[PDB]
Amino acid sequence: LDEETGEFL
Amino acid sequence: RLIYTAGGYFRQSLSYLEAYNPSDGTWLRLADLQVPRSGLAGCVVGGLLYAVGGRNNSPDGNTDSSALDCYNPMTNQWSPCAPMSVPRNRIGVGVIDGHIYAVGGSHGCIHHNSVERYEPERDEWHLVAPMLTRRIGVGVAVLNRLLYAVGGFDGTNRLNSAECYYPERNEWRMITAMNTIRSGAGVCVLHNCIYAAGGYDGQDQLNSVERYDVATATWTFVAPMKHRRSALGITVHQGRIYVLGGYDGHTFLDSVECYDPDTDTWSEVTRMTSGRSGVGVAVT
Repeated sequence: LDEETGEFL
Repeated sequence: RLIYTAGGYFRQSLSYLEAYNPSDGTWLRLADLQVPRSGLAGCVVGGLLYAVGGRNNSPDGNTDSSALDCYNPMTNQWSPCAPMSVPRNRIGVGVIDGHIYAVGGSHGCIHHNSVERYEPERDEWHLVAPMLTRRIGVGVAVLNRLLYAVGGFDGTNRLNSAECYYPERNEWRMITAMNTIRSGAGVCVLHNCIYAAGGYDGQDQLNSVERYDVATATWTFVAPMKHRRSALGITVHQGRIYVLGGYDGHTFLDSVECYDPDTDTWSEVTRMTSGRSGVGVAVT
């Protein structure tokens, strides 16, 4: 997960 | 006038268009975006709402977006516009003299310093001068016909730096850096200050909020938000700042807080219908 947006990488 | 929120992310990029209202506290569901998108930015020119950039992060892809799409509240229709020169996920946008500026963002591994400018009357983009710094998750605001690019992420370092664009002159100038490193903050202008709310500093999501006084070239802290958040939406309505959703390191927020400058206080105003990060927000 993107630490900043939460989106799946 | 209402607070429009477009797109965002929860488990996947979203198509939601929803409109909020100070006065009665009502949430309204409107026409879905034609292509889901998160990490976009929103702005209003004329009385038309624009969705710029982002990406469609879905179970079958993760496509960065160069798209520009336009919503007419009179018609409840989304209309596609000419696309940007490059895809821009985690873009920042500001509006000067009816022109839309697209700032930074990413395409795959590429972290853009490029900037381009859209004219609704002619429906077309052009490249202007690039920033001094590659920035994704950049906050953008316009104060006295000057455009500010604030914080963000260059690929390795999250940034507390800010730089200012002079449209008369097509030059970027660094300004005094923020006290706090902030990527994915909410950045807006309230009165004669540039506000930077929340964001992520490389270790923690932030609830702190600071504002830049152009006259003194100084950043000063104001009252912090209740809830730490990055990748939040932000806008000014009726001389008050609203922040919408975001991500706090674990949870996708539906919290909406409102900053009153006269009292220097944040109050939880409402909740979005569902929690999400990376929305585009604008008022019309």
